[PDB]
Amino acid sequence: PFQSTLWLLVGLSVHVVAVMLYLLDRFSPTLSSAMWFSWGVLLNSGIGEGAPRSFSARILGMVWAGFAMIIVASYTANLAA
Amino acid sequence: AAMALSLITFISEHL
Repeated sequence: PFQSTLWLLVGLSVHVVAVMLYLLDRFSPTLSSAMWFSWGVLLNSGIGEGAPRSFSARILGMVWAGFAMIIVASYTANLAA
Repeated sequence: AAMALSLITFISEHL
């Protein structure tokens, strides 16, 4: 259902936000920790113990989960279609 | 829409 153009952006869209989350939480009253946090959500694997202590990452993490859920649900419909 | 969500709230946390 999804062409290779989509998979070109999937591998970078998840990665680009990883450094951003490390940027927001650190400079408020690392890279490896955030990398396992975002990718694990997409694959639904409980990897790593890193947690969004800062409130900014939590609200961004909240909407981020919804981005993964639509991908899985929609793709299942296409295959069944 | 969520990209700038943290940027707006980032300033508000300082004060």
